[PDB]
Amino acid sequence: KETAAAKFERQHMDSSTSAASSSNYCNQMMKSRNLTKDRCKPVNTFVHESLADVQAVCSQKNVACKNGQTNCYQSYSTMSITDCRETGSSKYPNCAYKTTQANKHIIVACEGN
Amino acid sequence: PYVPVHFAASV
Repeated sequence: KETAAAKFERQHMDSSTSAASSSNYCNQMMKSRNLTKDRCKPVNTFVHESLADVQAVCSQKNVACKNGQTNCYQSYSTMSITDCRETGSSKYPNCAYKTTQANKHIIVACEGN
Repeated sequence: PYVPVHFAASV
């Protein structure tokens, strides 16, 4: 019930697709991942890489986090990601999100979990 | 082990 590690997996992992397929991807995913349950989560990123590859970022480039903490890591390589963002025409419970597909280096915070 | 707990950024 929810460990920090399982929570990251639920909110950001989507290894079953190489990339967002349509404009409706964020709407279906935000929902099935239970991100629109209580409210509408405003912003969320989905990574389309294997779990192992995403876990491997924690052994990659050490960088400072936006808060000053230094447990952040940047992937050496670019990864397939999908940015999900609430539109201005979104309202609980009719959550609407704009899907933006991209290939970027991801930055994650890691914990010896 | 040492695993991702938060998605900070992209690029």
